[PDB]
Amino acid sequence: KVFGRCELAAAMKRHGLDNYRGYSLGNWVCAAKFESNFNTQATNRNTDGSTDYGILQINSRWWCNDGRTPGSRNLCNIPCSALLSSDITASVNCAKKIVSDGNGMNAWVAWRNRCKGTDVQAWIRGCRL
Repeated sequence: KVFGRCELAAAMKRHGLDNYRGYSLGNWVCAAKFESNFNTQATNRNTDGSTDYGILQINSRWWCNDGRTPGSRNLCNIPCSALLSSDITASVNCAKKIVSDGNGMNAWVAWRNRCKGTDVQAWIRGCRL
């Protein structure tokens, strides 16, 4: 599924992301936009043997198990295929874990390079909450 901006904002809000660990909703929407272009099926296969999965491009070395990645930690305790669903629940739950495991949103390269320092509120502006 390819989400709309406001639709994804609403879904993320329903799942508790607004102000999760001090990160406003627009940060999360921005991260998804630049990680996956809102596409729940996005995959990026890396040359290091890992793969980035889903709307938030969560990597298979630390976070989910795909059975093919060296050094797998599976800290979200899920198969990576769960991150490719049309429902965002698994991706949100794992994203929460990523920040709970001592990272901030700097874990997402696209957030650090394309969202940090910007008017992230723009990503939710005009939307029904």
